[PDB]
Amino acid sequence: KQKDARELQVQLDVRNKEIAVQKVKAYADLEKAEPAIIEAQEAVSTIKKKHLDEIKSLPKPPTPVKLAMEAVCLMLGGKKLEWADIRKKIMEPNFITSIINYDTKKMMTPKIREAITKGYLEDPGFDYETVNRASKACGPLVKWATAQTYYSEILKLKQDEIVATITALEKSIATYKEEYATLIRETEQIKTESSKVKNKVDRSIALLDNLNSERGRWEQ
Repeated sequence: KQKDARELQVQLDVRNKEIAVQKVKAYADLEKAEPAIIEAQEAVSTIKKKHLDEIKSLPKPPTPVKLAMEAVCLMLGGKKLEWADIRKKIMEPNFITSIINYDTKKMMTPKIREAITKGYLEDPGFDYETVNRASKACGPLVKWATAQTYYSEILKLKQDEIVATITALEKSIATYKEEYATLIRETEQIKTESSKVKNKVDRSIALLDNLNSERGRWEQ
């Protein structure tokens, strides 16, 4: 149960590593199907550097750009918002790619979700047409953001029994080797005395045998 059965955690584990590659995978396929995201993620790719560059150098961008840029880098885990800061992240050696690869499951429901929508999505100056005019770059982003936040909003009791079987058999075996001390220690005091009784038998053989000898002489 510890070498043949206990090994099941390697057989019943074929799920934690196999079926796991099915969890994230399954949501990935149906993620690139509901137009919404695709429709935008395709416009996020076709973005000239002529646009993303000028914005990077901009010192004080117009609100319609500030919001668009703040919302995107914010969803990437960047709780930051200060322009001076989010500016650098605009041309990081992974940012432009960190968009289309946005895991639609990292859309933190508590804040990230209810924030991007109540903090940008529904803003008088955060509309598709409005932003696009300020820059054809940060423009498609609101089309991607309104695709992520808007979309995502529409998406263990058997193995633990192995800890009850593996443990009951590991603990049980833990008392069987401790019981050996009950037989070896028991025999410990046995071998010491079983030996002494032998000392007498041997030593007595002399006194008794030697007497049959001496008695033979005295009698004669």
